[PDB]
Amino acid sequence: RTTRDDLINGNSASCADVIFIYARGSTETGNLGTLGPSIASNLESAFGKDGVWIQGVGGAYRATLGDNALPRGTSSAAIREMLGLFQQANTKCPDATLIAGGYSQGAALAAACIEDLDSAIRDKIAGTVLFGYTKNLQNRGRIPNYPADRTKVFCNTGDLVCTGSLIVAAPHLAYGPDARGPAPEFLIEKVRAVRGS
Repeated sequence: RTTRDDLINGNSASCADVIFIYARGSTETGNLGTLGPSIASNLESAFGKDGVWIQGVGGAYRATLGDNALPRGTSSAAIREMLGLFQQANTKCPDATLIAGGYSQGAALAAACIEDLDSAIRDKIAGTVLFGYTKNLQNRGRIPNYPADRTKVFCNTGDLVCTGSLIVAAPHLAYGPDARGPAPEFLIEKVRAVRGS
């Protein structure tokens, strides 16, 4: 439900084919928050429960609202936590296809982590979804060093964090429909594009 640690808990001898690493928004609970469980249930429908490991970014990422104001839109400690999960995926299951996502501060964290990642691991991420991307204007809707065709950004009209502000208005809390349909749809399509079907 809101905490999933399938990568940390998973047996290396029986790796899933797909590993999804997700970072929640500010002040959200567990390590998946409000949007992560909806994406996870739809990925499990597509690949089966033993076919995909769902991993939230927990540990040092405390999703503190004030850290939205730091240079990269999150803390250095949270970026190091997400790097450690990508490194664990790459070591535990080197043949797995990776996919990623994040909401709000978690979207800035996913973009900062992927920008810093070694290309050999970064290039294994077949698709990334970002909701309420707080660095949308500043990065011109892109994740630095990562292809546009593997990126999908969901930024609502009137969600001020997509236009360079850090004000939280009602459209920022309206990504539920996207997390239920188009965001898992994009991730499944990008995994099948490289894995076949």
